[PDB]
Amino acid sequence: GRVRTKTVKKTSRQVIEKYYSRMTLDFHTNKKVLEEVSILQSKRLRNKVAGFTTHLMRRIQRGPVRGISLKLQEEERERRMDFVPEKSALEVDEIRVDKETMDMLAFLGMADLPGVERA
Amino acid sequence: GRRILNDALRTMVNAERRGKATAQLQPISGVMISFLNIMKHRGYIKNFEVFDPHRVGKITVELQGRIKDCKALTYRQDLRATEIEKYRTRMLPTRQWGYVVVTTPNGVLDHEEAIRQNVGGQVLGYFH
Amino acid sequence: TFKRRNGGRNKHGRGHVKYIRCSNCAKCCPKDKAIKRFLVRNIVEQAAVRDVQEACVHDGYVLPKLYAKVHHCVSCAIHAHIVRVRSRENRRNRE
Amino acid sequence: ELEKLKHKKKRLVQSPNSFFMDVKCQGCFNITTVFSHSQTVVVCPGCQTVLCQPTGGKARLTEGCSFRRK
Amino acid sequence: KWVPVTKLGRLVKEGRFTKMEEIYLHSLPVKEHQIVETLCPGLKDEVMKITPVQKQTRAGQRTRFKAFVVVGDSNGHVGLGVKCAKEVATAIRGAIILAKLSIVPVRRGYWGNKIGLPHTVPCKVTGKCGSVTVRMVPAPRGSGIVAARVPKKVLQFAGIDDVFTSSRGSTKTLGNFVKATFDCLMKTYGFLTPDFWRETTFTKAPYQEFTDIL
Amino acid sequence: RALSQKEQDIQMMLAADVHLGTKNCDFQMERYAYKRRSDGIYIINLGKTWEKLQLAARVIVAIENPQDIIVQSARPYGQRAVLKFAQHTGANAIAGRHTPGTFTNQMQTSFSEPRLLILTDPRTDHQPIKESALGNIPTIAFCDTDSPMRYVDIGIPANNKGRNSIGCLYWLLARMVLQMRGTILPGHKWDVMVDLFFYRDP
Amino acid sequence: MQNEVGDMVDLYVPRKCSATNRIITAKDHASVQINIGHVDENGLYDGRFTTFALSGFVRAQGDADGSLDRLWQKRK
RNA sequence: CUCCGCCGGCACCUUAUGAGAAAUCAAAGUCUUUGGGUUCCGGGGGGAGUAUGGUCGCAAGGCUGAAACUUAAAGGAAUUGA
Ligand SMILES: [Mg+2]
Ligand SMILES: [Mg+2]
Ligand SMILES: [Mg+2]
Ligand SMILES: [Mg+2]
Ligand SMILES: [Zn+2]
Repeated sequence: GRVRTKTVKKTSRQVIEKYYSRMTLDFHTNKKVLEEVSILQSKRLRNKVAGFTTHLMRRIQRGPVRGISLKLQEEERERRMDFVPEKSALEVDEIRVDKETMDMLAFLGMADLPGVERA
Repeated sequence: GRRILNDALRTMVNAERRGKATAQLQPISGVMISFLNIMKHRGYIKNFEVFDPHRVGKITVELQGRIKDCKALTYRQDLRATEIEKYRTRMLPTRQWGYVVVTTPNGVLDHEEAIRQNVGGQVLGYFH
Repeated sequence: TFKRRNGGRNKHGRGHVKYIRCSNCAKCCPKDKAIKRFLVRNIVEQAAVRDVQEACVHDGYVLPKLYAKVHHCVSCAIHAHIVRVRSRENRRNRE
Repeated sequence: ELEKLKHKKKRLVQSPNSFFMDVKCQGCFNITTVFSHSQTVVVCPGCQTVLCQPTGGKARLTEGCSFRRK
Repeated sequence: KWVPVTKLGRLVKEGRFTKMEEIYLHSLPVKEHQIVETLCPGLKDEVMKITPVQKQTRAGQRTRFKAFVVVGDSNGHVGLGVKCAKEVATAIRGAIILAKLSIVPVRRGYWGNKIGLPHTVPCKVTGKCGSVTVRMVPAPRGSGIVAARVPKKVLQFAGIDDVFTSSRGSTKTLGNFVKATFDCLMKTYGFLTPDFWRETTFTKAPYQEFTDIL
Repeated sequence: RALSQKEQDIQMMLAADVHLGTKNCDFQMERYAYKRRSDGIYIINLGKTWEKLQLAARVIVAIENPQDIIVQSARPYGQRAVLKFAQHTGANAIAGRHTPGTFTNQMQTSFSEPRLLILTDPRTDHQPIKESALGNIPTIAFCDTDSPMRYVDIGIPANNKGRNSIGCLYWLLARMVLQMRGTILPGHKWDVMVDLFFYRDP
Repeated sequence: MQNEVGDMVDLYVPRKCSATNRIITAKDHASVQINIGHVDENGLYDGRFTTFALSGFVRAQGDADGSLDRLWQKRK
């Protein structure tokens, strides 16, 4: 009977968007982090959201996570986004196809190709 | 049974309404090709093949999408050149376009031709 | 309104289908309309199979199996939950 | 061109699927004309062996009966 | 004020259109109703029927009013709007919004002789909506609009001057009846007339002509 | 002697296995499939594929502002293809889920009036098809031998369910549109290599 | 179209589908207008394009693609 | 037995660009842009497939078959609720 509502979870994700390197695993530390970085109207809601963000830490710190977006992780995912092999891994020097895949080329007039071989 | 000049026109309407480029017709007729001559004269279909190898025949017309409806009035009427005037209003969309094709002793011809030659006959059909 | 395409029975190209008897109420319903399941049950359920392999005199003996093709009418099938009332859309599929 | 798989009477100008074939046997080195869909057993005038067996479609040839379309 | 959200709305706001001929000729979706005031200035709107529809719930039966408004200038643009809402006035407003969005072009024709401005419908046209069907047949000059009060009130907006109306099906259901009338109008530019026979020279779409301002 | 752009590009597609359709076919695009292998899957005339690729490239280039073109791929085999295609052509890719109402709901947060819509698959991306049918939005779709190609203006006959084919085909469109606009001056040299478009899975 | 005076009375002579010749009405939101560019020489483009228009009917059939193709094989 | 194609069957699955009051239908489409040919058959609900007459049948009954009077709805499809 302890499921957190949207006023909790939306706020937890939104605050964890912005303040990552400035908040940590420890519940009480996150409490006092949130004191200076947000204004709420109840200490129990403060505790509630801090206690949701702390296991948001304990999930983020080990694996990726849904929508919430952080520069310190998106930039690295972009750095490993944009790499290539030293040369294109798929090589055209050898292509092994069958009679009708050759009929392709023969109908296109191309009985002779580099790197196309009979199975 | 078969009572063609309907089997041709309904095929043509179906082909046009589906947007097909050419429609072919399994029986032919001197009357059928004389009807298509009226269409082609009045510029509703373009040229066409008449496959006459040996049998009843076969035809292939190419549709230009310029036709909109074409029909046969089987139960072919009697029709005076004094009283087409209330078939043209009864069937054709308006008094400017559309043609009613009536067979007359001068062969197959549309109703505007029938006004000027002043000869009546039997309704073969219409197109507009 | 027509509840089903085929009427609840698969009868095409025929005029008469030989009837059969419900296995529960013995109602005469056509063979192409009766809910027909080929139940193949164990002679005993798996909590009493070790105990019979500990009593078969000749080793390597496998338990026979009850093969029987039970028929039900629609009334008894519904009542015994052989089949269930499905939604207007889910009704159609045959899987 | 599909006009050979297409039906016999639905082609543009309908044409038969059959043909006359000159059959020449092994036992009688003469030539006899037979129809593709024979419908009747036919025997070589000399050797009297059967050339074909009627069937619902093309007639069945006997072993060692070489035939040329014509 | 406006702050338009459709790029058609943007172009209309800088005023690089003049009349709805181009939007019609390019079949663009009109999505903000405040295009059409600035593109059709002489626009007149009248509601005809407020019929109350009733959904019934646990507590009782909850009533809504739906409005059927016809908008249009008497020069070939007419539009039909239907809108269901809790209150009569807001139903009127939403209906008039959708109606000014549903302005469509109606082409006119002559009966036999092409002198004067076009007055009657070009030919025989049939519109169907549910069970009711309406036909407009061309009429000679000065015969008026022979039709029921509803389609006559549609056509007096559409600008049609003379026309013969033949209807089938339940004409009492005013929703379907006026919607069939409107469907029978908005398809009068659906008729391949010999007068259209010359193949069309294309015109740049608004997007690619006013691209640089996007 | 030399090779043609035909030669190199057809080799690239033979290599990335684009010519192989699937077991079925649709009467709409049977005109592209050439013959069947006895195993049962169809194969596509890659010459006709490249003809349609030129068709699509000319349609892309005739767009004044490439910021008004949207390309989509709901198959996770194509997100890395589409964003790399987008950053090169200047288009605007929407990879991942397509929120319904993107093209009609005017005061939706994700609203747009695209000049053109490119899709990796009419089958999977059938929602953008339906919204394009309401928004006057011409469409270029990557049709396989199973593609129900209703509401498709230009359909590239090609395999679009492979680790390599989706990466390859967008790279062809990338190079061809870039040749058309001249950013890579005449000469088969282009400084982007294909294996970038292949999606890099974790 | 033409009044007997010669004046032209009807508005937006509507565009016609290039592939089926039925006319695109003012609310066929399933109608599109393709632009296919022309490539000449070094540079391989200028703002010279051919234009095609398709009604909702042709797209809805699905045969819009074949129409674009078979109308693109016209030469000049 | 595997593959491909023809006809002629019994059907089925997807889609409207169609039709329909809709349910739904690839035939219930090609219908106000109304006309391929032909037979039977309906004209609000009852009274009623009743009375009477005829006719067939061993009989049960079948075929053919009204009126007086009465009535403002009866009915079809789909929606929400209960
Ligand atoms: Mg049978
Ligand atoms: Mg029976
Ligand atoms: Mg009665
Ligand atoms: Mg009911
Ligand atoms: Zn039972």
